[PDB]
Amino acid sequence: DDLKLPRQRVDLVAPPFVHVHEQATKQGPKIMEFKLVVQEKKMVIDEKGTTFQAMTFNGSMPGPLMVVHEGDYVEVTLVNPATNTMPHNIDFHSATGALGGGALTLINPGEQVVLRWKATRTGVFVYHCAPGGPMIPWHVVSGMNGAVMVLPRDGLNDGHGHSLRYDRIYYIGEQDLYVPRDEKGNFKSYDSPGEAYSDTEEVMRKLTPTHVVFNGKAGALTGKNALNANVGENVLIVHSQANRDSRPHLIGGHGDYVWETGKFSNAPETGLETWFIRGGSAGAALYKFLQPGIYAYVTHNLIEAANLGATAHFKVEGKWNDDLMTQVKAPADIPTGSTNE
Amino acid sequence: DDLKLPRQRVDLVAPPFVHVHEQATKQGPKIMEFKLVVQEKKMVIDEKGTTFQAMTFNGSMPGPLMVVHEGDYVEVTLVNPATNTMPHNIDFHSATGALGGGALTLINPGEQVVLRWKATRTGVFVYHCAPGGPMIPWHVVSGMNGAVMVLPRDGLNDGHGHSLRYDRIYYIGEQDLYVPRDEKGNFKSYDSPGEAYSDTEEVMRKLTPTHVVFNGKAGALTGKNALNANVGENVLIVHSQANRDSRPHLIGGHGDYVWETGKFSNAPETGLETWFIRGGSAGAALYKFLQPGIYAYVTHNLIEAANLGATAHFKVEGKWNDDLMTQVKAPADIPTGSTNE
Amino acid sequence: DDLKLPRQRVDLVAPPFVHVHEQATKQGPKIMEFKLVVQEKKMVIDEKGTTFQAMTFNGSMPGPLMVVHEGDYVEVTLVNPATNTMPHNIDFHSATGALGGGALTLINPGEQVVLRWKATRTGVFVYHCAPGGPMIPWHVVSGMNGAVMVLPRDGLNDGHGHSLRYDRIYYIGEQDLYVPRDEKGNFKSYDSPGEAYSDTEEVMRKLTPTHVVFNGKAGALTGKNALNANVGENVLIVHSQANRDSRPHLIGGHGDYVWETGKFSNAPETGLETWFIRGGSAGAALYKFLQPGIYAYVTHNLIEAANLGATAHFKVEGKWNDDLMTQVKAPADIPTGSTNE
Ligand SMILES: [Cu+2]
Ligand SMILES: [Cu+2]
Ligand SMILES: [Cu+2]
Ligand SMILES: [Cu+2]
Ligand SMILES: [Cu+2]
Ligand SMILES: [Cu+2]
Repeated sequence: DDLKLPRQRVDLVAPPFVHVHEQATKQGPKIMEFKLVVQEKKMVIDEKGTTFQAMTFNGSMPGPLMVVHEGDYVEVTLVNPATNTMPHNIDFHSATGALGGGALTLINPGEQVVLRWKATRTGVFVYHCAPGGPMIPWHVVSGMNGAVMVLPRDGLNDGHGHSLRYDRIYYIGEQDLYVPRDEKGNFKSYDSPGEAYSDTEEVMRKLTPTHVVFNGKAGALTGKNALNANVGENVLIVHSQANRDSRPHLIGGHGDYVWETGKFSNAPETGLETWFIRGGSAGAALYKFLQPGIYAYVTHNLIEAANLGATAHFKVEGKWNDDLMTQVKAPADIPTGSTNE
Repeated sequence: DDLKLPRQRVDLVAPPFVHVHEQATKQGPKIMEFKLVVQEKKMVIDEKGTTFQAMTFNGSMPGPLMVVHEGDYVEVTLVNPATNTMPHNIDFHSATGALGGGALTLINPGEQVVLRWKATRTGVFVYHCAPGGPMIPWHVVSGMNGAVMVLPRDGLNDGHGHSLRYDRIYYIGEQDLYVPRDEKGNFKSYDSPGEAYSDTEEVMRKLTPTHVVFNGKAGALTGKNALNANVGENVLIVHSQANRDSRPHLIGGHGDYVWETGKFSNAPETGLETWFIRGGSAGAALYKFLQPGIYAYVTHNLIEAANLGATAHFKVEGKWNDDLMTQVKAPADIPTGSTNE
Repeated sequence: DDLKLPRQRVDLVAPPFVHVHEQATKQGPKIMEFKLVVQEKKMVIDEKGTTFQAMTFNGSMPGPLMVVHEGDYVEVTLVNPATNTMPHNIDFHSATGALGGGALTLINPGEQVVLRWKATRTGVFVYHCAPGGPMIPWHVVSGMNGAVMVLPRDGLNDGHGHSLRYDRIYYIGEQDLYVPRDEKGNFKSYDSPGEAYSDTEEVMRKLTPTHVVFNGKAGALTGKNALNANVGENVLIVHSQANRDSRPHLIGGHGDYVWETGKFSNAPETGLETWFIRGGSAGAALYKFLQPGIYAYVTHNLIEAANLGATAHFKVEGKWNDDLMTQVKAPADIPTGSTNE
């Protein structure tokens, strides 16, 4: 029975940015058309230049953020070009049936498939490859995961009948990576994903990542690729982790409104220091910036954040508020008449 | 001062099934009588036939689910037959006092004990053995844990004054196991739990399980022992983990109503993708099936799920709903006029 | 523009105790003055006498609990005596701007600094050292973390317009430690923190602690240093973990009211068995004791609790309530006419 709704093609953009969309809409349901192209390729994952045999949707880790509204249909063309070596598919945690779509989307290199799913559940959700068996974790931890956001048609709210609107949105995809090492402790390089598999599975089995990164590599969102904001902006930070828990924290800020389980039918929590993304989910936090400067956005296992790759920066422009915080006295020598025992 | 209430003897059944019970009841408080028999025995825990020196309540991992109502008294006869080698006891996280009952239930082989506890707290709760000291984790991770559900007398509700009723209930007990390996990496076999202890404690200390299983073994709830349901049924899935965190996910479904901390005085969250069972607790999720077919129920550390044992299946009978999801175009060769870069 | 409020100097006390404070207050905003003195020193961390090159605020692990009210200003003098070897600073997760204060408080040995932050966010919050880069996790897991509580001016409430008042408060700081071992498996000793660093970082990278302790060492809060309470007392248990998740559980009790994300603008959950402290946060639980005796307070990874150090005790005085729990029959030989198969 043909579905007779307007169609809208969406052009995806690379994370941490997000394709243009409306928060609140008075448009009715549409068939929102997306295309995802699998790309297997070697990628650089840390500041020392370590390479890795990655598998991606659309060439990025994470895959791009898709944004639709409650009641939309999402029609995804998944493409597996013949330059790839492996079968792939896609499972939407936002979707109902057929293992999230995985059981309807298995494609060999040289094939494509078209899946439609109704966006009946609001929130942010993981999508990921899941070919079957041990290939499920391996494809996911090789990079084949992203997220989709299903907004209410009226946009976000605080769970107490007040509208919330963001000025800016970023998508932070966190990736646990399992890179083999040689006898001397150095990371091993491989010429294909298949050649990396046996050694990689051994590291995966011990459940300790070698790298934990945002946007696919250590330092991806620091330096010149810091995330911009301004004092007074309400920023939505979507965070996903398809395989492993995370505990996001904005250093020098808070989560004003946080959906840590990521589902907008639930009221957000207020004023959090650190929140929790259960592996296999996306969550989201709003924050209104009150102070200029550098903020570091981390998982608050600080070992993961500083030593395994999992730090991003915000650079925030505006005027410093000395009422909220001030340096009363700059560093100075301890007074000779001081005690301090 | 004798407690003068009606007595009701309950016959426990092996997980993942649950003894017969009422959801809502107009019966008053009763003394609900249960018997648990400790059994130490070698068990098979994975598809390659690895054996393990297990310690169980009632012969199963997990121990059986007990179901009572708020205000009932629970009178448990714990039996430690003389064929066992170790002292045992029981701690109910549902109970108040004496380390959950552990300090009143320590029995040598050849002894039994009778504990009564008042069911003053609603929810699903872990029970486990806890003899003292290092024996506490060892007995628990050897299999000596289960759960108890304390229903409100009016049954479940959504926290907004609406009754929730399940058509079916399953109890998923998740077990982290620590099996020693020899120099060549093969799992070691032992002739008794005591002989396994020193090598097992060394694996336990590194906090990385070798196996993570549902119902006591990899593949326990797949194949012919898949969990049955039908389209339209509201299914309650109780999940426990006595020692280690888990992140349950129903692949192709959702948690319609989830008590991830497991306590029915709290409103459930709605529409979750993945939830979180903190080690040392039970949680519960309701889901109304909307689509037929195979569903995989996992912890969403997919390495744990696919490679360490932690996958169950549901087989759901009914009619496919092409409005919720459809394969618009089956796999086909990528059109020659396609781009895709 | 000078801040013209009354000043109040607070004398900090060593955990698990808490400096004197008011729950509800009709005092207006004050400038609450605290001093923290960094101390680098070797400390004993387990029952076998293992030593560790620790770095502390005020000589303790955790650092002391600070208590203020919403709207207060907190003026902290941080002192780094010249006997220390390292630069240090402080990041308050309660504060807004400048990386929580870290970017305004970096002091060399021989220096002090004065930071003021406005207590605009209610809850319990972590504070920790964070000098930069890999020094951030290393200073934190070396012991440089504590917590601050920002009470509402009206004190705590249940989120449903009812006042909650504690009779007693304890602060449980949980510390993950990473102690190197030699070839034979024995813990290594070092003459300075700098000398320990390279070997310690290698252990940190594998993300598995060697020790998980409350109040700085295994057994700190057992034996003669058990935590006292009485039947009928409402006890607030503040729990922090600056780097790694925890799952607190009071064995033989419950969490009557739990703020597991730790922020008093959110209603607490009721009747929990086990709660979850996300690494990089503090949470809090109220419990009214109903039974006398020993209670064990653990993280409910029981391996961590029994074998890595993470057990505390409460010793509770009062009268046993046989309605809540009773030993119906003491241990006895299994009756000869029993079955039990
Ligand atoms: Cu794939
Ligand atoms: Cu999934
Ligand atoms: Cu036992
Ligand atoms: Cu327990
Ligand atoms: Cu420091
Ligand atoms: Cu921090």
